[PDB]
Amino acid sequence: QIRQNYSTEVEAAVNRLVNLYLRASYTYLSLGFYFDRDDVALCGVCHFFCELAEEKREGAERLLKMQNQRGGRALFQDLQKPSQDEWGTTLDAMKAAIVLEKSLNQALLDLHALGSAQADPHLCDFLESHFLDEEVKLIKKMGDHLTNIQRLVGSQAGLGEYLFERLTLK
Amino acid sequence: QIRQNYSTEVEAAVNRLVNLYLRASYTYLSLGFYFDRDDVALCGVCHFFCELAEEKREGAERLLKMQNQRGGRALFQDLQKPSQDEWGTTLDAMKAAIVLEKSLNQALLDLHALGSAQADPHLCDFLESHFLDEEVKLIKKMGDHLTNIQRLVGSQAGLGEYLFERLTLK
Amino acid sequence: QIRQNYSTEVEAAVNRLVNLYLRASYTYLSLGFYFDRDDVALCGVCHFFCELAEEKREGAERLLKMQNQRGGRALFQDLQKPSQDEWGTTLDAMKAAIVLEKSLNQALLDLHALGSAQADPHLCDFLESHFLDEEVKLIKKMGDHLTNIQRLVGSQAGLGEYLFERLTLK
Amino acid sequence: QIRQNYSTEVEAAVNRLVNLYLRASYTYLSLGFYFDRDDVALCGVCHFFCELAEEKREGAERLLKMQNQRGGRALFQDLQKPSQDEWGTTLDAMKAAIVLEKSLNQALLDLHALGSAQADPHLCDFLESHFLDEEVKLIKKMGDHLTNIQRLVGSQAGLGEYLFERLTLK
Amino acid sequence: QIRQNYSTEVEAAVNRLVNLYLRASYTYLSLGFYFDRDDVALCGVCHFFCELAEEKREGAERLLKMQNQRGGRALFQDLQKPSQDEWGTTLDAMKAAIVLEKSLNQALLDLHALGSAQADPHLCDFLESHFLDEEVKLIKKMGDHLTNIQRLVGSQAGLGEYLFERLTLK
Ligand SMILES: [Au+]
Ligand SMILES: [Au+]
Ligand SMILES: [Au+]
Ligand SMILES: [Au+]
Ligand SMILES: [Au+]
Ligand SMILES: [Au+]
Ligand SMILES: [Au+]
Ligand SMILES: [Au+]
Ligand SMILES: [Au+]
Ligand SMILES: [Au+]
Ligand SMILES: [Au+]
Ligand SMILES: [Au+]
Ligand SMILES: [Au+]
Ligand SMILES: [Au+]
Ligand SMILES: [Au+]
Ligand SMILES: [Au+]
Ligand SMILES: [Au+]
Ligand SMILES: [Au+]
Ligand SMILES: [Au+]
Ligand SMILES: [Au+]
Ligand SMILES: [Au+]
Ligand SMILES: [Au+]
Ligand SMILES: [Au+]
Ligand SMILES: [Au+]
Ligand SMILES: [Au+]
Ligand SMILES: [Au+]
Ligand SMILES: [Au+]
Ligand SMILES: [Au+]
Ligand SMILES: [Au+]
Ligand SMILES: [Au+]
Ligand SMILES: [Au+]
Ligand SMILES: [Au+]
Ligand SMILES: [Au+]
Ligand SMILES: [Au+]
Ligand SMILES: [Au+]
Ligand SMILES: [Au+]
Ligand SMILES: [Au+]
Ligand SMILES: [Au+]
Ligand SMILES: [Au+]
Ligand SMILES: [Au+]
Repeated sequence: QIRQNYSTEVEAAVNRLVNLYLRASYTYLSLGFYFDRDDVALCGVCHFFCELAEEKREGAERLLKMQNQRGGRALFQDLQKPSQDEWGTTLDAMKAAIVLEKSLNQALLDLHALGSAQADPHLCDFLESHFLDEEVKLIKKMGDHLTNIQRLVGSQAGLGEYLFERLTLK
Repeated sequence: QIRQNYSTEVEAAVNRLVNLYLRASYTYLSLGFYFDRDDVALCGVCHFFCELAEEKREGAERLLKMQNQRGGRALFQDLQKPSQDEWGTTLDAMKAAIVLEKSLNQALLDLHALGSAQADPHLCDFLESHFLDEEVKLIKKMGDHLTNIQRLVGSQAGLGEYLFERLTLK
Repeated sequence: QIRQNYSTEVEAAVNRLVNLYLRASYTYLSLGFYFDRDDVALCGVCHFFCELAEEKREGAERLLKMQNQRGGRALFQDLQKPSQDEWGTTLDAMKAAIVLEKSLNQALLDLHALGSAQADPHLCDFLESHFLDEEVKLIKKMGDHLTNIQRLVGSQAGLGEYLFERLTLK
Repeated sequence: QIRQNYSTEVEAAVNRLVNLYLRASYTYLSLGFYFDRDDVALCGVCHFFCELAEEKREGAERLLKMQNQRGGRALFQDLQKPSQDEWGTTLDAMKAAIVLEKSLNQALLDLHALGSAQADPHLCDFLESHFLDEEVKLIKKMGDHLTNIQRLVGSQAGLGEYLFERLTLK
Repeated sequence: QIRQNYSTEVEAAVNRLVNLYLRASYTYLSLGFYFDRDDVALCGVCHFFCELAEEKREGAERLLKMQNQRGGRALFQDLQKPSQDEWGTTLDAMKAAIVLEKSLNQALLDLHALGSAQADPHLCDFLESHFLDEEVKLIKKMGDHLTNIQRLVGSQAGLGEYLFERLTLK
């Protein structure tokens, strides 16, 4: 047995977080393909969400690797379908993405609180190194996007949405 | 004689398809030069249609090479003049181009049905390799274009049409 | 509209196949992490299943890209959890993997039958190019594995299982 | 004086941990040379333990450097002789090594608890960066080894022990 | 003593100018970080003001080096906080920046008048070489910016402000 100072509570929460990251990966996959539709056709938005799907999957994989390193047991649940089938405008889509990220971020913070209450400094080290700072960085980028997109709507939302995709998401 | 398993029906239809591809090449030549007019002056649109003229010509040449490989006889008809002399807006032009492509694509599908009814798997192999997938890809690109162009019209179509040429057709 | 010669039946079946490939990806993710457990510890098996997870995901993505190219609409369902939580021996795991692959392969064949009944030669071209041959190749590799693993059990299954991982899965 | 926010309790515990790491280095030195005996002759095991002796020494040196950076005073005690003179089988030896590592790891965790009770975030930063994650990684590797070694014993332990040294420890 | 032909009046004025350049550096630091806010999010504006903060600091350092070369004594005062906490639009910000620069430029001219009234040609050489021409160049660039920004407001200031940041400040 390698397991040491690793509570069943953290073990479970790590499995839930894996599910959350995979689910987020799935939502980004759906977002990306929506923006590749011929009647939506915003290549740069598709690319942004494609790349985020990959980052969320990698996040899940790192959590799983850590679960195994600590002697926990990975348990997988169903991955729920994304919350929408069609995602509206780039604005709507980025708002949905920032909500998703804040929910992941909250999950990360809830796991840190569980970790320090269980006195598990390896878990706290792991989250800090690979998750907390990356999530903060991403949420700041999405907020920046949302601000630019919002500035671009009003009289001519079609024009704004094109320009954003062409000149920011490039 | 090399001819084997090659019906006179397919032979004829291959000649008609050559005519269609050459005609499409001609239409794209007209489209390209219209957008090079000093009073139209959309370089990127001209370039898009120039390149499509070349692809349609190459398509015809591949069909002809295949006609000869199978022991058929190439027969050439008049190439009808393009359906318009002036092509309106970039939007009008891309709509005309997508109609043209759907008609070529239908011709390709009608030739596949003729081919499997005649049990001619070499013909079916040929269309799949060089035509069906390329045409699908092209029609998806035109649909994407049309969606972006449409999004760019409304209050200021002049501005939209410039931006599309400068930032998508680059 | 780009949609041409693309039935709602094929559209639906393509969405189901995407689900199947993603589900298979998920199962391989579970398989890979099981073999990374400290009490299982077969690095080469983990690596084999990790790489298969990636190939199944790519398969799904190619199907989705094709759905969009044809003017269909991607619809995502829940991804069911893998069929086991623990996967037994390398033998048990490879048997489960070959069952999974035969089920994907059958789905591919059922989609080909639907495609020729609907006279959709672009779909048939797509499956042949990217799916049918790859799946056949993979199933042959798994059968080869299963044969070697089986040959290695009997008196000393522990020893056999180590050697296979070290000298075949390397 | 540079000393700031550095308790005498942490200072002492850091000195004890240095002793523990040096002692572990010494035990690995003994382990390595045992496996170099002509009547034991397992080169790859010797190499594994040689390299671990070096890592434990480096760990001690990093702790000492940190003791000085914080204005503590390094105090050295006797280094106790390793717990055995002969180490049995590769299995016995790896079990002893994992026990040693769990004891170091516990010492690291006890030092983290002392550090957060003393509100010494520099100490906590130091342990996380250079010790906690490395120790977790090492214990997972040893557990993996132990699992493979165990799988290889039974009918023919001699054969298993050779193969492990030749094909894993390479 | 190295001091030669260097009045106490110039010495004092050089110290005041150092203060002015540092203060300007500080204002540009504030400007840059305002435009990095998630609710402002104009990367190119931030970059423009960041680079100006650096140039003003370098200007101060060159003045200080010259103070020492002439045998004067550097005396530092408080650096007053920038004149605003929030800087409005890119237009407002560039207007504030041009006002700041005209005030620095006037200070440079007042120091030249003091220098020729004191018959201090080394001081006059120094200002000409490193300050007067650079400041003129910068003020011309800001005026050019202001003209482009102004041209871009009216019906759609959001759109104009985005485009300027994306296509001029790049
Ligand atoms: Au995408
Ligand atoms: Au994309
Ligand atoms: Au994608
Ligand atoms: Au924590
Ligand atoms: Au913690
Ligand atoms: Au974003
Ligand atoms: Au975004
Ligand atoms: Au971005
Ligand atoms: Au042209
Ligand atoms: Au052209
Ligand atoms: Au041309
Ligand atoms: Au056919
Ligand atoms: Au056929
Ligand atoms: Au097009
Ligand atoms: Au187009
Ligand atoms: Au294009
Ligand atoms: Au794996
Ligand atoms: Au692996
Ligand atoms: Au993996
Ligand atoms: Au088929
Ligand atoms: Au078919
Ligand atoms: Au296999
Ligand atoms: Au296998
Ligand atoms: Au293999
Ligand atoms: Au050794
Ligand atoms: Au050795
Ligand atoms: Au050694
Ligand atoms: Au700590
Ligand atoms: Au602490
Ligand atoms: Au080990
Ligand atoms: Au070992
Ligand atoms: Au090893
Ligand atoms: Au900045
Ligand atoms: Au910046
Ligand atoms: Au900055
Ligand atoms: Au002067
Ligand atoms: Au002068
Ligand atoms: Au400026
Ligand atoms: Au400016
Ligand atoms: Au500029």
